[PDB]
Amino acid sequence: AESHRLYVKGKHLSYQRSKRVNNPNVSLIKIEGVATPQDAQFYLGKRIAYVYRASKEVRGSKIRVMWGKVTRTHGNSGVVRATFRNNLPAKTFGASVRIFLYPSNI
Amino acid sequence: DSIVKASNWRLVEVGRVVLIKKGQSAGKLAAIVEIIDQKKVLIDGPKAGVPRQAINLGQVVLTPLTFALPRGARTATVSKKWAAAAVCEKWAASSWAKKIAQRERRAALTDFERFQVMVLRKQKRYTVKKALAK
Amino acid sequence: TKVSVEGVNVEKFNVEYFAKEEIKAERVEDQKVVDKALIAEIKKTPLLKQYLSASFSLKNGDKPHMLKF
Amino acid sequence: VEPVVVIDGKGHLVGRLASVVAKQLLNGQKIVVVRAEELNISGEFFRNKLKYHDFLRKPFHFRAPSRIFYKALRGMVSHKTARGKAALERLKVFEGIPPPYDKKKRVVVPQALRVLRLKPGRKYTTLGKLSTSVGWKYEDVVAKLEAKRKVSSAEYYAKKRAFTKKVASANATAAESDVAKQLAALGY
Amino acid sequence: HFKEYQVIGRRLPTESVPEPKLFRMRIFASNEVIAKSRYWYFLQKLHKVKKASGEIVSINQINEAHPTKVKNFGVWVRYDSRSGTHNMYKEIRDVSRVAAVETLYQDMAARHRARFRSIHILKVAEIEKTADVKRQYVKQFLTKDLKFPLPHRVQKSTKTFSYKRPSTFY
RNA sequence: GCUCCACACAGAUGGAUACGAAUAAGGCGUCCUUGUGGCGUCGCUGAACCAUAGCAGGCUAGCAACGGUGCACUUGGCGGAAAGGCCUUGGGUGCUUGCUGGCGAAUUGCAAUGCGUGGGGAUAAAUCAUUUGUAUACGACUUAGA
RNA sequence: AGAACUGGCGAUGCGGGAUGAACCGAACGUAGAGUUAAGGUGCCGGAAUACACGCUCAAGAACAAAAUAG
RNA sequence: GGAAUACUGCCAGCUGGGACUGAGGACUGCGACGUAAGUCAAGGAUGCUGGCAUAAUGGUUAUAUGCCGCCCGUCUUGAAA
Repeated sequence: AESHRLYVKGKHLSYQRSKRVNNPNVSLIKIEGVATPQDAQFYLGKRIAYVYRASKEVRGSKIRVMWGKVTRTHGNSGVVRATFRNNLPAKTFGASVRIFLYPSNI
Repeated sequence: DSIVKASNWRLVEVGRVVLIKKGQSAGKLAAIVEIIDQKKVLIDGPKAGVPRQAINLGQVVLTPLTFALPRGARTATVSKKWAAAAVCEKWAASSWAKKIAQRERRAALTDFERFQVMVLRKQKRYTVKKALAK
Repeated sequence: TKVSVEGVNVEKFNVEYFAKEEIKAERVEDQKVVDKALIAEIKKTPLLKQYLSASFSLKNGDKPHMLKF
Repeated sequence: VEPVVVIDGKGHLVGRLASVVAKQLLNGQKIVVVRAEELNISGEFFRNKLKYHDFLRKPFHFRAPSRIFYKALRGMVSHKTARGKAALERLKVFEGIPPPYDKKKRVVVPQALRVLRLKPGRKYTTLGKLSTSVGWKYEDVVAKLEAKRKVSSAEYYAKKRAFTKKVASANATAAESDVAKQLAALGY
Repeated sequence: HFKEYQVIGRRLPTESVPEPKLFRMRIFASNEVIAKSRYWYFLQKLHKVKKASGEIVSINQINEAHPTKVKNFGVWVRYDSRSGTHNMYKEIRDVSRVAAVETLYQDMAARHRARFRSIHILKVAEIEKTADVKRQYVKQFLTKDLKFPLPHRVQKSTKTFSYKRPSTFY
């Protein structure tokens, strides 16, 4: 097979925040091909992973992954809030994230 | 001789076939029955079961098809004219309706159906690439 | 898409069967028996063997919330 | 979705195009802008030459249309910050379509076109004219070598059209067959 | 949206004045509460009766008889402006009375910057015969076989990027 | 930089798929009335085209064509705006899922994304010493001697 | 000028208002989920370049005021 | 003449998807299922599975990232100063 992707690509925009106060515990994730809350409803509960290359060796690879979950929709343009065990470093604004299909409901 | 380009605009008129894009009756055909103002026009689509109600021109897109219809025609007369004019037959022949049907079929395609489509596309290409270059 | 699995005897398999306590010979025999019964039904329709041999993967523009699986 | 996006500035509003580009590349999307000289601003020549000298009479000022667009984009991004500085590194602005962007597809933004945004019968200004009036000295060369860009690219398009003619003929001759009907039945 | 409410009252009948005039008027409002409030305000303004000295006999919604027939309605508008008050008459072409009054209110808020508080709908009368309409912009839509185009459509594109360079044709 | 010795390491993972011009008009096919020509056809979005099946994609027996294509060769033109890229005549070697079959997957056990130094051999060049003065508060600048 | 009658603050965080003591909401144990106020939804900034009717080419977002529908 | 539909409200109607929460610690009580034995969603998470001793994980600090933070105490005063 040409493509081995089994996840929907997405972009990390920024944390939920006010004008002067931000909440790093809640991240906002944009899903490719999603522009309405109804479309984003299908992605609720799916595991979201962030993939980045590391400089130092790890327990059997060179890639480190931070896992998360989708919690609720955000805004009207299909934005969805995501939560992770470890919050993103805030340096991934505009980075690419992987939205897996499991757990499935189809 | 004199030259004038087509410039043919789809004019709003009684009996004009119109396809609704927004609202509960989205995707269904209708016919204009009367004109109220520059923005709102009365339509009827009894063939598709849409209720007779006023609709803004921004909520609907005019189709090139047209048929004769008296101004202010009621539901019965509108349905009679729609049946007589064979509006449904004309709509299916238009490439727009064919594209809509193709899009619906593609949306409804199953994964196994998608695999079959891929295999058939490969088979067709095997001959298409051989038809050319010689 | 659903195949007629009625012809496959699945009573032998249980939770304790998969207990992990070089592959056990009994497991290989059961797998062969299941495959022999299932292949006959799988081949009963076109492209089923090829379809199952193809690994599923996503493509650009694919919308899982729209794809009808 | 696209690793790099090339946007044709011609026919777009400076403000809307700048806002959309800022929002898009703030999310990490790489965007390239070409033919900035053809970018348009609402209103007739007066009130467009004005509002530029007003801030000019205050620093360094750039006359090139690309620099003007960058300044418009710069104010819509939180510059002086690492995120803002990093975001501005994903943007490229050039006059005309210098290579290798001339050999790649160029997209447009429907929600920023002058035609779809400006009401009919209203005057509009063009970036090239304003830049020339405020001291730009490269409009002549830009136009001259943009005209050459259309030259032989019309020929490339003609060759592509001829090739697609043969492709369509090959499809048609093979069409109506059993495989063709089977594909058409499944919406393909 | 709006609705038509018929409201009546007889200023709390008392001794020596049985069966009072039973004032009646067709109020337009989005709910029963607003209709009652406007009825009380109109009674206070135009009659020597107050809310504390009245009683709402009944309130029933009135729907247009033919919500499909296209009709023309003449309205005798009376409203308060920056200076005194000025009676106004206007003609609105609409399928139903509710839509006509809503459009009239929008026009008043647009061409006169007047709001629901200062606008009073004295009477709305249907007109059907031609040559009875007076306003030119209403006669504009009464010609036989009227046809006009819709040039320069602005159909919206969901995606931010388009490779088609869309045309405004219709 | 030529050579020896000694050490060392802001986010590809399908394809950025290329005429120009208008938006109160445009393309596509045909033909003659070669022109601001007649006809049919299309938009109402990219929801499109390529390719997409094989252990992170193997081994291997046949059929149908003389095609599609990866890699290294070779011929010709082309791209100066930041060309540095585009094809392309010819042959070489692999795959081909276009079609018909066989061999293996297991146990990871129910998911944990799954690249230059710091020391030597020769040497092209710079600064200082000297001198020069068309330079001069100190830097700097201006000349020449194997 | 002189007062004075009730009230906002005296010692008052927090959200919005480019900032502010006279504005609006709201007054305080440590955190999570959820719903809101004023205030906003082209970017800075989280959110509809939402929908519908008209207005204006120039700004537009108490003082130099008096001269497109009926 | 008759269907409906449009709208308000009711369902001690049914049926899913998403997020946080697992607090108490042998039985005393209010309730349902069932002729009974017994069971239960009835005054607070139960069971299974998966990784682990050159562990799994957690901790200290330098930088960095999105946002916020006028220099400390005293007195003037109704305030900032």
